[PDB]
Amino acid sequence: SNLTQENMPTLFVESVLEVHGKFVQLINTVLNGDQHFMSALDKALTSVVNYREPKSVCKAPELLAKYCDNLLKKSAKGMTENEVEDRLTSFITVFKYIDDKDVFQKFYARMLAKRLIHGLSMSMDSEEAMINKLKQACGYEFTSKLHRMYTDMSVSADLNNKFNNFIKNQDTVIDLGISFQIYVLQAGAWPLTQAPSSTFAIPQELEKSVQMFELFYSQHFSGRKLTWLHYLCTGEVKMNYLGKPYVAMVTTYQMAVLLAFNNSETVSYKELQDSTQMNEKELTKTIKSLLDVKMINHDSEKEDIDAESSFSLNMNFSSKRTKFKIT
Amino acid sequence: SPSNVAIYGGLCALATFDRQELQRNVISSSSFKLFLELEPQVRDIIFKFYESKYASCLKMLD
Amino acid sequence: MAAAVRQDLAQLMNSSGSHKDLAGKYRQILEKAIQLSGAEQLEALKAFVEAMVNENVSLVISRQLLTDFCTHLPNLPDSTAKEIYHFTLEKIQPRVISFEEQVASIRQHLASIYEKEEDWRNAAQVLVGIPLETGQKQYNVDYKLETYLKIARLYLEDDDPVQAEAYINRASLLQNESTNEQLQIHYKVCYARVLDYRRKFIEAAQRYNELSYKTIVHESERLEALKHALHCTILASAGQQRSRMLATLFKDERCQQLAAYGILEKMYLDRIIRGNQLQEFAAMLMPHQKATTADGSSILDRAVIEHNLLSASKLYNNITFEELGALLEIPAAKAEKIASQMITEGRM
Amino acid sequence: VDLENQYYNSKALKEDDPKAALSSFQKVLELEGEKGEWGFKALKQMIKINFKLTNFPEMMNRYKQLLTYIRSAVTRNYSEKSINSILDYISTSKQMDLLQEFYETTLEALKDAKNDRLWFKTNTKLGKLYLEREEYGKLQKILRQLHQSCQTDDGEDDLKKGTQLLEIYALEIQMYTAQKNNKKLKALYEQSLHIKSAIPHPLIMGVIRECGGKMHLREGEFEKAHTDFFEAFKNYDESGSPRRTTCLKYLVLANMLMKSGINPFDSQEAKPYKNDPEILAMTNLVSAYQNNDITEFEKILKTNHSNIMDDPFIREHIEELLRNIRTQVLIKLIKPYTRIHIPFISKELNIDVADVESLLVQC
Amino acid sequence: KKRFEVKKWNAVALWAWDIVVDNCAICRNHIMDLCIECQANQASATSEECTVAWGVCNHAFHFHCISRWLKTRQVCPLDNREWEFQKYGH
Repeated sequence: SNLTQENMPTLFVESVLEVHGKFVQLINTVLNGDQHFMSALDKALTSVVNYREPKSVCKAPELLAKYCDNLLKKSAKGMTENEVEDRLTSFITVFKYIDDKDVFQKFYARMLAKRLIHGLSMSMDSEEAMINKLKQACGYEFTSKLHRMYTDMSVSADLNNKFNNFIKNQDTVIDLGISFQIYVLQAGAWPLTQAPSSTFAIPQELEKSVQMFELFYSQHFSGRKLTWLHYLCTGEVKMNYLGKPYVAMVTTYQMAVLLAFNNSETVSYKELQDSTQMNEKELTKTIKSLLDVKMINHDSEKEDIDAESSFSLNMNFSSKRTKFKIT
Repeated sequence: SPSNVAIYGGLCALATFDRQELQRNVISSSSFKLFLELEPQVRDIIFKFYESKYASCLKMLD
Repeated sequence: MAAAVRQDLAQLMNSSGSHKDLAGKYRQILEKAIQLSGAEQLEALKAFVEAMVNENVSLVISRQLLTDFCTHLPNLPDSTAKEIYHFTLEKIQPRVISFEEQVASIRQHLASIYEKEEDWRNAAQVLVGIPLETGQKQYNVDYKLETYLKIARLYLEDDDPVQAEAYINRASLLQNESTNEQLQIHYKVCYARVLDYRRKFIEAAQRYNELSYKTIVHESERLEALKHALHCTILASAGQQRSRMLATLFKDERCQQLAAYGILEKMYLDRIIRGNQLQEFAAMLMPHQKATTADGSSILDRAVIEHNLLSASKLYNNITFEELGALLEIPAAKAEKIASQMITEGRM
Repeated sequence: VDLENQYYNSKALKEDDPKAALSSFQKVLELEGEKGEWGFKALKQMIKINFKLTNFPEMMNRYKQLLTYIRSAVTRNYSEKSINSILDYISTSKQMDLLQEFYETTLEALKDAKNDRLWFKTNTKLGKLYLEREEYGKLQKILRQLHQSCQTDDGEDDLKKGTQLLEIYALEIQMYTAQKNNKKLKALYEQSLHIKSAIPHPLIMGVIRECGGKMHLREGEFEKAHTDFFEAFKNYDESGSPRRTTCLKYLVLANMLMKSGINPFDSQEAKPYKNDPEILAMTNLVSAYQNNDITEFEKILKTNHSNIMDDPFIREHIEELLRNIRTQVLIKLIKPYTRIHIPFISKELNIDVADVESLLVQC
Repeated sequence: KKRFEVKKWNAVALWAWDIVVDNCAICRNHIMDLCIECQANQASATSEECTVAWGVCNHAFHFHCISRWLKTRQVCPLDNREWEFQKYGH
C-alpha cells in the first residue's frame, strides 16, 4: 500500500526478496526449519500477491514480465555475466507465489516476440535460462509454448550462416548495410498470425533484398505466401548533415514519410496520405511521433496537426551513437 | 551353474502349468528372460507349446 | 512505333518530382499504346508491365497506372487479351506481395475468358489463387461473396461435389451479416445431399427429418424435405434404426399429402414387396439416387432384399436356399451372403 | 569508432578472396568498434574461410580472438550464435586429428562467470571422441570433474545442452542393437533412470527411451512399449534423417499389437511425409490391419520388400500380426453359421488347410 | 537528400493455411497448442508441436478430440451438416 498501484518493475522484486529473505532465515535457524512453519509461510505469501489492498490484481503478472524486459533490453552495448546470472536465480522464487500463471504466459508471449523482431535481444543466455526455470517449477506442458518459440529462432539463426556464405560466391553489388534478420513465425506457437495489415506502399529502398527473400523461402516449402508486419519490423537510416554520420534505427513506417522529402523540402498533409497509401487513422499516430522529435518540425510560430498544415524536414536530429534502438 | 537354472525351472513349470500360465510367468517376467537367452534350446520349447506344435516340441525333448 | 514507346518509358523511370506530374505524363504513353494495332500493339503493352515492376518507379504511381490498365484490357478481343494476362502474372509473380490489389484484378478478368469458352475447371482454378484468406489487403463483402459463389458454381457443373461444397463454407462466415434468410436454408440443404452421396441412407434420414420441424424453413421447403427423408428410409438397410424411422413418418399427418403413401404403408405393416412396387418407387427418385448396385440399376435393389429377409424372420418358418432365391429373382449364391451379413451385425 | 568499420567491411565483402581478403578484415579489428557488433562480424567471416583451406595454425590464431569479446564488449545474443555455428561446422571438414586439439584450448578461455553451456557443450564432444581413440586415462579425468556438481546437464537451473554421462551410454545402445545382445541393453536401461531424474528435455532424453520400448515389446507388454516409442518420436523428429525414418516403423508396430491399429498417425510429424515410397510402406501396413483382411496384408510384404524385410526387429513380429487378423474374421463368420464346415473357412480366407487346423486349436 | 542503402533486409515469415486460427472451438488454446486431451495424456499424445486434423467443413481441431467424437457418432447432429475427414495434416 505504500506504492498503491504505481509499483516499479525493479522495486517490486526487491520488496518480495526483502520480506521473504528476512523470514526464510528466522525459521531455518530458530525453528530448525520445521515443515509445519514452512508450509504456512508459502501459503500466506500466495494470498498477498493475489488479494492485496489496492484494486490492481492484474498488475502482478505485468510487473513480472516488465522486469524481464529490462534485463533483456539492448540499448547499445551489453551487460556482465555476474549481475544478470545472479538476478535470474532470485526471480524463479518470486514466481512461485503468483498463482496467475495464465496471465503471465499471455504477457510474456507478446513481449518475447517483440524483443526478437525489433532486435532488442541482448543476451541469448537469458532466453535459454528462462525457459529452463519454468519447466522445473511449472512443468513441460506449461513451458511447451515457450520452448517452440525459442527453437524457431534457432532455426533462422542457422539459416543466416548459410546465406552469409553466399556473398563469397559471385556477389559485389549487394553489400551495403545490415545483413539478414530472419524471424520465422508460426500460427500456433507464435501469437502473431497471417492477418491483413493496412495495404502499405513499401518504400523504394526496401524493394530489393525482401524480393529475393520471397524466392529463397519458396524453395524450402512448396508454396508458402509470407506477409510482412510493419508494426514490429524496423529499419535504419544514415544522416550525413551533422559532424558525425549517425545511424538511427527507425521504424519502417517512417521510411515512407522520409522518402517523400526527396522531391520537395516540405510535404503537406494531403500529399503524405497518398505517398504512404493507407488510412488517415494510421497516419495520425505516425506523424505524432515525428513531431515530438527533431525529425519533422513545424513552421511559422505554433503550427499544430491539421489537414492543411505543411510538414518541413529538419536535418538536425538528436543522436549520440550508431544504430540506437528507439523501443 | 548358471546354465542349469534355466533347465531346472523350465522343466518344472512345463509339467504343472498350461500354455496360458507360461506366457505370464516365464515370458512376461524380465528376470527369467536373461536365463533363457543363454540356452536357445529351452526358449523354443515355450514357443512351440503355445502355437499348438506338439509334433516338433516332442522331438526336441528327447 | 514500338521503338519510341520503350524510349519514353525509360526516361521517366528515374524521374520524380510530383504525384500528379508523374502520373499525368505516364497516362499519355499508355493511351498511345491502345490506339496502336497489329504487332506494334502487343510490343507496346508489354513494355508498360516491365516499367512498373522496377524499383525505380514508386509503388503509388504503379498502382494507379495498373488500376486503369485493367479496365481497357476487356475491351480488346480475347485473341489478344489472353496472352497479356499470362505474361503480366509472370512479371509481378516475384512481387506478388506488393501488388496484391492488382493481382486479383487480373485474375478476375482472366476467369471470365475461360467461362465464355466453356471451361469450368480452368476458370475455377484462377479464382482459387486469389489471396482472399492469405492476403495483406481485405476486400469488401460483396467482392468476396461474389467470388466464392462463382467457385462453387463452376465446380458443381464440372461434376465435383467435393470441391464445390468446400469453398462454400468460407462464404457462410460473411452471410451472417446480411438479412437473406433464403441463403441460410440452402446452406444446410446442400450439405445434406453430400452426406447422402456416401451411401449413408440411415444417417441421412435423421438430418432431413429434423430440418422439417424448424420454423425458419419455408412451408414449401418443409414438404420437400420430408419427401427426401421418406425416400432415404426405404433405400436404407433393414435394421433397428429403420423401424424407428418408419414409425415416425407414419404418425405424422404430413405424409398423407405426398404421392408415396403406398410405399410407406407397405413397408410399415411388413407386407410383401413384388416386382411392381419397386419399379413405381424408383421412377419418383432423384437421378443421383440410383447407382449400379450389383443387380439392377438402382440402389433400391439392395434395400428390398435386405428388407424381405427381416420380415421373413418373424413370418416364414424355415425356407431352403433354393426357394428363397426364386422368390426374389436372385441366385442362390447371393441369398446366402446377404443373409449372413445381417446376423453378424445383429439386425436379423 | 563504428563508422570506419562499416565502410571498410562493405568494400571487403565485394568479390572476396581466399588469401587477399584476409588482410582487409584484420586491420578493422585494431580500431575496436564501440557497438561493438561491427568487429564481431568481421572475425566470423575469417573463420568460415580458414576452416575450408589454408591450414590449422592460422585457424587457431583467429579463433582465440573470437572467444575474447563475449562480456560487455559484444552482446551475448550475437556471440552465442557464433559459438554454436562454428562448433557445428568444424566437426565435418576437420578430422579427429585436429578436432581434439581445438577443444582443449577452448576450455582455457571460457573460465569466466558464465560456465554453463560454455563448459558442458565443449566437454560433451570430448567424451564422444575418446571412445574412438580408445583412451582410458583422459576419459576418467573428465568424468570426475562433472561428478562434483549435482546434475551432469545443468549446474543449477540455467543453460542446458551438454550431457556426457548419458551420451556415452546412448552410443552403446545404437551399437549393441545391431549385434542382438539383450543382456547388455537391459543393464543400460536401468542406469539411464538416475540421469533422467536430473536432466530437462533435450535430445539425449529421447534416445534412452527408444531402448525401453524394444525391451518391453519382447517380453509381451505392448502397452508399455507404445508409451516409450511415442515419447521418443517427438525428439527424433527435430533431428530428422536418418534417425527419424527408422523410429517410425517401431511406433506403428506397437499400435497394431494392442488390438487393434485404428490410428495410423496420431501426430503431424509423419502425416505430410508419407509421399516418400519408404515412408508410404508403413502407411499401407496399418490400412491392411484396420479392415481385417489377410489377402491385403500379404500383398504389402511382396510389394515393399526393401524396407520391412531388412530389419530383423520387425521381422520377428511379422508372424504374430498375421495370426491376429485371422481370429477377427473367424468371429464375424461363425455367428450365423451354426455347424460350419472346416474347408469353408479355408476357401474364404484363400489359405491352405495346413494352417487352419493349427489355428483352430489356438483359437 | 538522406542516404538510404540496404544490403540484405527482410521482415517476418508468416503462414496460415485456409482460415485463421480462432482458438479452436472446444477450448482456449491455439491450433498447435496443448488443448485438453493433449496435455492430460503426456505419453500417447504430443507435447511440443501438436497435430492439426482438418475436416470437410474447413475447420480443424485436434486429432485426439475428433477421434473420440466420431467413435460413437460419425455425423454431426449439432446442426445437421456433413462431417468427414479431408486433407490430413498443418
